[PDB]
Amino acid sequence: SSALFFGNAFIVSAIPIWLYWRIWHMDLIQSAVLYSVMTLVSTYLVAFAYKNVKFVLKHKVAQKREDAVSKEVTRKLSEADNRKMSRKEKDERILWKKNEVADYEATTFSIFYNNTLFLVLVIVASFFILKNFNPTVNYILSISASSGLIALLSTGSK
Amino acid sequence: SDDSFPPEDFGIVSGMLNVKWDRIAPASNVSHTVVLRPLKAGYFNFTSATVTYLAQEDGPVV
Repeated sequence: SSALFFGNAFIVSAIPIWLYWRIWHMDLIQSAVLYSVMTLVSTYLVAFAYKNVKFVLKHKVAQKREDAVSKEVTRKLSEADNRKMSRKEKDERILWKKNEVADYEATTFSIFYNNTLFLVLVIVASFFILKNFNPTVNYILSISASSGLIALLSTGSK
Repeated sequence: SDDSFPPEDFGIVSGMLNVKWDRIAPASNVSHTVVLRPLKAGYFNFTSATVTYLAQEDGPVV
């Protein structure tokens, strides 16, 4: 799970580089290091944001899965095995599997929410703020601001 | 004459275009379809296109 989270964070932080790869194509032999370092720092910040958001939303997700918990209760109990089962282990196993699926769905939702928020302000920034500043500096600052806001929306400790 | 053209984003067909025609006739013209061949995607500027006339009546460049 840690490895897949690592890879997902890196790929979602690198896909902006994927769309910025051939769109301008300025000195790749020298801009590759800049792209790598920005991707790494964005990956770290977005991973911190993902951890914070999943931790804060797990409280709601606990009761969000209650209907599915009861649905699995129905099947785990509607059997002659449940007539002479442990009568408690069933609850433990269904809680474990529902927690696992809840964590998976919550992480997916958070990752894609941050990804969707990533490509909202960057386009308008590159379209407008280039009037007075260098386009490359504008793209760099837009990416930095997007990463910072993605990190800050997690905790929100204003 | 293609004096004021962006060399980085647009390339001229016949190098530095310097076309002399000296003809006023419905028969034909040498070339008025300048094919600027771009190299890569980006921001392109339509700077200008130099069109001068060495009027045989006077002689100095217009």
